[PDB]
Amino acid sequence: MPSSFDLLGEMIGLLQTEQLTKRQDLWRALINQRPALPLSKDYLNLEDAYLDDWRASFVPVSVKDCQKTNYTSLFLYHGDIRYLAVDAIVNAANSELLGCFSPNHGCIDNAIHTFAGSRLRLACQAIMTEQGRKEAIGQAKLTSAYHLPASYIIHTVGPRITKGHHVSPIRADLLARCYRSSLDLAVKAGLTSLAFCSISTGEFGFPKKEAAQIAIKTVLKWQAEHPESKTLTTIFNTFTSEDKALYDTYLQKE
Ligand SMILES: Nc1ncnc2c1ncn2[C@@H]1O[C@H](COP(=O)(O)OP(=O)(O)OC[C@H]2O[C@H](O)[C@H](O)[C@@H]2O)[C@@H](O)[C@H]1O
Ligand SMILES: [Zn+2]
Repeated sequence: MPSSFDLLGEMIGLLQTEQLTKRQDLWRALINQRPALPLSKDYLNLEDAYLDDWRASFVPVSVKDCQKTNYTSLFLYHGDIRYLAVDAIVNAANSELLGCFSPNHGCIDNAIHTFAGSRLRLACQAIMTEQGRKEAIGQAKLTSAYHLPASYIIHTVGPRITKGHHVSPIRADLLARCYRSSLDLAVKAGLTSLAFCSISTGEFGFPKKEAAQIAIKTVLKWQAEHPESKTLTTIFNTFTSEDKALYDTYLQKE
């Protein structure tokens, strides 16, 4: 029943006593760094109220609002993945699948985990314990998207590129795997819209130009090979001005 500002304050108090000036940032740091242990019901209710208020504060971007391109059913969205109302968003995860523990990190995993909320980290832990092993590169796992406007998250782990190294055919195809696996899973889940982030191009150091070429080529080859899934709209979600320019050059050349 507290206000959103007051909710942040109470959540911060619970997390601080259990064991950067904007309150949202302090809260985020604390929840980010928290090992994936069970969570008080009291905390979860505050966080749920907070994320519901967050949701009430914007109108999600719809698939219709995205930019069309030269290629049928491939669309472009330049913005934060947290505001996109699609069937599934693809998270560029790590192999433990537990999200990002680095406070207020600028990666998509952190943004997705923080605003989906804490039930996502707990769900991922249960999934990964059940599995009994870390995730391999280029696979796909489906979870709910919790408080996000998307319905589902598809978690995939892309390849790292050692700094200075170029993209070999193998490493190219490891990135391609993420796209193929995510598309295959979306179809099997009966979804009709999927948003990809620029997997591997942040923390994992995959060069943006090659990554965009791979992403586009892989989705187009998949569409040609999988006629059954022409019902699927794919959105490429760019977040950096460099990615915006690359995707524009490859999908919207006149
Ligand atoms: N809110 C956002 N919406 C859309 N795209 C975003 C957003 N935030 C970042 N991006 C873009 O998302 C893209 C991917 O950058 P990264 O998220 O580093 O993913 P990786 O696969 O390279 O690294 C994964 C590791 O880093 C994490 O800590 C994980 O836990 C793993 O340990 C870039 O284009 C970003 O600009
Ligand atoms: Zn991170």
